[PDB]
Amino acid sequence: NTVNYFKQKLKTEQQIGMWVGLADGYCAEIAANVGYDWLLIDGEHAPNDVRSILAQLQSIAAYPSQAVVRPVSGDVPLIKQLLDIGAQTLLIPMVESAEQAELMVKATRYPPEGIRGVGAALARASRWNNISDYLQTADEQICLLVQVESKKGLDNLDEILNVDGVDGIFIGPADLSAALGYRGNPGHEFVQNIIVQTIQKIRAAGKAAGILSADEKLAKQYLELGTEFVAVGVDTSLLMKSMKQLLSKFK
Amino acid sequence: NTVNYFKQKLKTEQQIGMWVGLADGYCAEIAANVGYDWLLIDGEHAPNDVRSILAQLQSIAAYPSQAVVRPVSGDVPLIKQLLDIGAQTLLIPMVESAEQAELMVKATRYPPEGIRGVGAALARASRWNNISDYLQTADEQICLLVQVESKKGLDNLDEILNVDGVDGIFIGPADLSAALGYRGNPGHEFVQNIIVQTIQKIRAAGKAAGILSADEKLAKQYLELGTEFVAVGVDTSLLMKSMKQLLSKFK
Amino acid sequence: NTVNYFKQKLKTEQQIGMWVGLADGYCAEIAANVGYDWLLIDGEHAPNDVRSILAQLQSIAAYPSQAVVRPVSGDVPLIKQLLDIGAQTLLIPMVESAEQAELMVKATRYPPEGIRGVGAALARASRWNNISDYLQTADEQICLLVQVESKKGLDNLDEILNVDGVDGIFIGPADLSAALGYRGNPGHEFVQNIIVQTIQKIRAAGKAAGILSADEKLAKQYLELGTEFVAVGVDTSLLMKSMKQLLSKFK
Amino acid sequence: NTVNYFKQKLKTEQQIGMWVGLADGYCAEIAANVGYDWLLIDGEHAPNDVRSILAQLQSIAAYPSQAVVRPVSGDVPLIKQLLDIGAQTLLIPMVESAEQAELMVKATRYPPEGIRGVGAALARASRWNNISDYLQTADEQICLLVQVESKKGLDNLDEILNVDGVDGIFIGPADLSAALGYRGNPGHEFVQNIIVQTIQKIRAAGKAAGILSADEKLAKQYLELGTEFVAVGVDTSLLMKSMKQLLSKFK
Amino acid sequence: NTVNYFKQKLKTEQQIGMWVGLADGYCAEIAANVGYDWLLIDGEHAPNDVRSILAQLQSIAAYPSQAVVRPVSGDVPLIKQLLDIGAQTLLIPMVESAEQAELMVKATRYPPEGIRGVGAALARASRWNNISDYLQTADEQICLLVQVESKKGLDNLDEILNVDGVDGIFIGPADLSAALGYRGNPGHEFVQNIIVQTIQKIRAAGKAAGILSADEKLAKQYLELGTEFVAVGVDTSLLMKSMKQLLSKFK
Amino acid sequence: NTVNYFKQKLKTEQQIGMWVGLADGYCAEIAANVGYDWLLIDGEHAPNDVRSILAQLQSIAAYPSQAVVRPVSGDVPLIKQLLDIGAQTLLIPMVESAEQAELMVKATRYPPEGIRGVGAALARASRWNNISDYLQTADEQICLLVQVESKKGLDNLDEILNVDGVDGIFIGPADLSAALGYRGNPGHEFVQNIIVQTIQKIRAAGKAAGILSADEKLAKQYLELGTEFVAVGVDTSLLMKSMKQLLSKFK
Ligand SMILES: [Ca+2]
Ligand SMILES: [Ca+2]
Ligand SMILES: [Zn+2]
Ligand SMILES: [Zn+2]
Ligand SMILES: [Zn+2]
Ligand SMILES: [Zn+2]
Ligand SMILES: [Zn+2]
Ligand SMILES: [Zn+2]
Repeated sequence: NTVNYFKQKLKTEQQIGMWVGLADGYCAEIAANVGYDWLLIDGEHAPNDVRSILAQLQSIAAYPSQAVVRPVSGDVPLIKQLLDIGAQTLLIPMVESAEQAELMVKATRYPPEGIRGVGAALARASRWNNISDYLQTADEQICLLVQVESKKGLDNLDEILNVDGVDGIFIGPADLSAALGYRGNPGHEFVQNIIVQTIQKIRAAGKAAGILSADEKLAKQYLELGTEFVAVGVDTSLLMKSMKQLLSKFK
Repeated sequence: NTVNYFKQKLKTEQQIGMWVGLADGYCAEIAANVGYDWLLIDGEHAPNDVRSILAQLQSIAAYPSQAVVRPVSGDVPLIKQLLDIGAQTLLIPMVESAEQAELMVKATRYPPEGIRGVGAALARASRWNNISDYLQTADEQICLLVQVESKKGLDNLDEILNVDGVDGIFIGPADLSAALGYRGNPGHEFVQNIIVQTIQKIRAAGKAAGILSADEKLAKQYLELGTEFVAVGVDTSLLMKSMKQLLSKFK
Repeated sequence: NTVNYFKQKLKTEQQIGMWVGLADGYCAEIAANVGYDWLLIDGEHAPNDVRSILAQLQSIAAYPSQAVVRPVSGDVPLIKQLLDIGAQTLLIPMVESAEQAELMVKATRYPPEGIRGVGAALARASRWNNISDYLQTADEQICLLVQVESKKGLDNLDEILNVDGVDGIFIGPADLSAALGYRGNPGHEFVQNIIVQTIQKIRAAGKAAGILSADEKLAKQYLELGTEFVAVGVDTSLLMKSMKQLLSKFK
Repeated sequence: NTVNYFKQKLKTEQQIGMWVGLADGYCAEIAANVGYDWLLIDGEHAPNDVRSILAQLQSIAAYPSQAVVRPVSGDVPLIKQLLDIGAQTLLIPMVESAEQAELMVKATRYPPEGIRGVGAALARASRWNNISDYLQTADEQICLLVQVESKKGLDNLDEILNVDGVDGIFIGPADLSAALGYRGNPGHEFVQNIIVQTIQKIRAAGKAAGILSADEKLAKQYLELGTEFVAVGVDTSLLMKSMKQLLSKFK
Repeated sequence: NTVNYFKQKLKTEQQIGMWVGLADGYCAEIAANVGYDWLLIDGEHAPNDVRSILAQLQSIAAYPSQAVVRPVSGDVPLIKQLLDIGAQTLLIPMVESAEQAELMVKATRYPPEGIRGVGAALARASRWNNISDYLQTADEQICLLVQVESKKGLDNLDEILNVDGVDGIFIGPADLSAALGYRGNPGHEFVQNIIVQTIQKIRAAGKAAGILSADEKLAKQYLELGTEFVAVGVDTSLLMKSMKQLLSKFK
Repeated sequence: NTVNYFKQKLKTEQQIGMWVGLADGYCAEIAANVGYDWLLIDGEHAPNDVRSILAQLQSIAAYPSQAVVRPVSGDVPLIKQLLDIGAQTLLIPMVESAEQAELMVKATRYPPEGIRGVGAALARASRWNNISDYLQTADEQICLLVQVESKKGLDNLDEILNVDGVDGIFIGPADLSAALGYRGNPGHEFVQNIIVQTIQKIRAAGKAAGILSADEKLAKQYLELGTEFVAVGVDTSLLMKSMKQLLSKFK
């Protein structure tokens, strides 16, 4: 019902993901019909706000695909809002220290242990108190993933990996390749060797490892490493690419 | 500037089209970047209204691709609205007689010759009277296409083809195959032979012939017949198909 | 998955309904959490269009409650639109002859038997062709209800009740009491005696009978008569009434 | 509080009007702060639907300016929708016979006298039944204006003017000049003499005469003739003209 | 006309409030027709942004109910935006020090005394400079309420209560009970005794005390203590509860 | 095609600007038809969010007028969003140190030199990777303006003017006159003398100077000083003023 199946499957299987940046309920529903294990509603790099993410959670809710929401940043009030509209799995960009990851764990948990604002009567998260024990049980079905995607993030990796309540570390190859001076070129061996080592350290610390690659060969290679959550394409890239390919057959 | 290049090119070249049923400005802009000769904003089979079609005309306006709007039906007031938001080419579904096609010609022209409501001060069509002689020159850049896609439409084809101000007849293979008792199966020889004969009669009467086929082989065959406007795919079908194909490489 | 359970339950049980006139995907979701057998998305008397009805179908789709859509009128093109966004049950207002009810049956069925426009590729109804045999099986799961709520409707009742493909006749007590010279007073014995006789005639002809009443005693009495689909309240009335009642405890 | 002051002032004073075609609640509020006697929300020549018109009724409702809504056509179901969202004055375009004007009167009145669909519980018009006697009193505060703006309209002027419940006849100079073969040149003596005689006949039959002119000299001449409701400008034309004039001071 | 009646009544009477988290202009208008002294537009726990809050200010503005806006956090730029759209009373969540309360006072006042960004020409607050002296008089009609709802808030209660320009302290029972280790159980004696003492200290320092309770007995007890602004219910909770109660009469 | 002409013209000519605070794609299009060198889409003082700014970039993109976006504040994540939707010129309000101006430069540039988040695949800025070398060439076409409009801004003026990558300093006369104790009276000689000296210092340090004034005489005087970018009016002010002026001709 509101069991976080993406959260349970981190320990259980490898989950194939689709990036959703078309930023509307109608597009999110089309993606939701395909059968991806997870759909990333991108609040960071697509023109989304709280209301458009809600619309996309409502579309996707009818379908087995599990929703993961990336906020624009690790903003504690915005995390409060996204949890209340019922986003059960968050991906926080650009996480750079154990202290920042601990703030994000606290942002996802109610007082007295955390700092998640309490407003269950008003929340789709509680179905407006129609889930009777929401305030006692919400935490069990919240999944927190953080992105390592900067030099400082790699510099604090072991420390982030010992933070209790971080379920998964996701590697951002676009941000990380740029930070490493290989902007636009994550396929470089220098970047790939750091990514592979990063995945191994994530899985050796008992956390789930995730990544995005539209490159089919790199995606399969990440899956052979045991990477637990692999996004394998992007709705905007697939729409543009297929329309271009179709046109080139007639130019 | 507001020259209807789709209209001029009916006499000049074969125009490759993309069907736009994602029904928002953002999606219409992605399609507009590909380089299709024309984009069909579907008011009949996608969840569009006047305001969403406006948003999509505004997105597309920055790009060389020419916009064609299909209204839900040959409704004279709705044609008035779509012309005022600045749609220069309309495709009218389910046209079934010379009398209906003549009503549609009149719907696209100002009195005293036509019945297009006059409200140029308020219209994006006139850029709010920033096009000085709009009321004298609008008609020159309006293009009217009608669909033949029923038994009655085929029964009135010669009569529709002698109506002055019909620039083009578009064949709807989904509606026509269903009307012919081959619903879901336009690829049948019975349907194809009627389509090919219909195209030849359209071009022999000096009008532009158009059609949609997502089948690449049928599309190329329609282009070899000299069909002037051929839509060759559908944004919703390309997004769904590419996301499915991508997923099957990992299932 | 896309089985019309409301349609099946017409022969099987009494279905308790809630009127949805708050005209937004968020309000439709709240209503969908209660457990009503059916939700009437009101496109006649609430400020809805095709796009707002789509948002409310997507909200409701995640919940067992079955959606029924009332269009503003028996308009064939608008029926086409509502079917393509995936409304499986329609309630047509102000139906007044067998001829009009037969037009509505045809409006819900594909050619060659009906006049439903074919555009399955673009439709949420087909899940963008992800339901493989949609064009062959669509009609099995479409349910057509018609409203008798005028003197001319009652004058054509036996004729409407012999129209094959009318699944149900719903009585509109507001429109009907007004047509009978008892505007705002459907509780009058003159009106109630016609309502009861009408329900009996509907069930004697083997069709489902429906009605709305916010009066609990009248709703229970219609349920004791065997009325198959009974709406029992209206979201706007319940929001307003409960807010007034609460304020009167403090004035 | 829901007294139709525009309707009362038709017998009492000359009411100065502003055309609103910017088609959003924010623009309609700006216009509402100026102090016009009336504001014409234009559903015919501005990109409005029922929901955009509702938003503009809500903006305007805090201000003394009275709202008048022009629907796209004399469509009975659309009239029903506009009345239910709480539009108390309607301006019907392109009215051409006593029969059509009588249909419009009926479209604004409840059965048994009229054909206005009854659904007061759901309507902003009744404030969701918070106006207790709404169904008994609604018609007293409904004002029906019809546009005469075609040859056929002028050919049926005396017949339209004897139709009980037509409160006002509005002359459309753009449509009328077009219909008379002077498209874009309403200023012509041929057109002006017909407008003047038309106004005198409207007032001799004891109905309110209305018109729009953005020409100040023509507006004042129509006011000296006793024209009861004169729109004197258009928000889109004032926005465009003021921005152009400002720029020419710097080119 | 733009007099902040909520602000004046803080010294004068006890004001009864309704929480508005249905987050659209249509729902806010329904609530506005009931006669609550105030309406809390909830930007913290309902899916609102600046534009949705503007729509709800516009709906409510026609009605005597006074609007109060809760922003998501004490963010100075967001406060600037909410003031400019014309919100005259703000409820700042989670205020924890005299320093933070002083920052919020400054955020509501123009330089040189405050840090409210100046842009009156563009603002609904000034009615686009149609309120002539707006920049000189704005602060007289701005009301600042701060929430005490954490241990740190209670630890800084005396300091917050000596901050000039804090008009009211609102107690958040959900956040406060959570912070005290009684999450979801504000009814506990431990929590109630802290709330009662907190209210008495707020009123002894000559500020207005406020609270929300949906429990009628607790609401009336807070009113007997002299609490100046008591919210007594939540629109989402009333909608859900009334629809559930109605359904259980038929299960 | 995506050349920043506003940026090039900073070294080349004086650019006449219009302030856009009507906050919608339709109004932004009207303004885009006039021929202003630049249009300021105001995300600080008009009710805009990322999605409404996107709609207005898409409207404006078809016209030669160059778009400049003011965010609500110098927020690094919000700058990321506005750059990804394809805003090429940003005006940062209330910049007060070289440290803050350097943060803003970094916020507009990709790593490793800056901290702009990398997500080109999803961005209108890259046209969804249809601009092939976007990640290599993006910064060449990004223009950063900062506002000096506080005492601390003037106290850090020389330091801000030595920050490499600040293309322009814009003076905010409303915020600055208020900070100087002359709120609502920027026309005072004390204020004007600081504005003139500030412009001279900006141009002496080889940066572009900008300002807004709706006062024609002050705008011409700033143009005679060589001010590179001068906004000369505000859409809301021009809509309101022209509507009031028109009404005063009839009162
Ligand atoms: Ca709409
Ligand atoms: Ca928004
Ligand atoms: Zn990243
Ligand atoms: Zn068709
Ligand atoms: Zn009815
Ligand atoms: Zn007209
Ligand atoms: Zn709280
Ligand atoms: Zn400023």
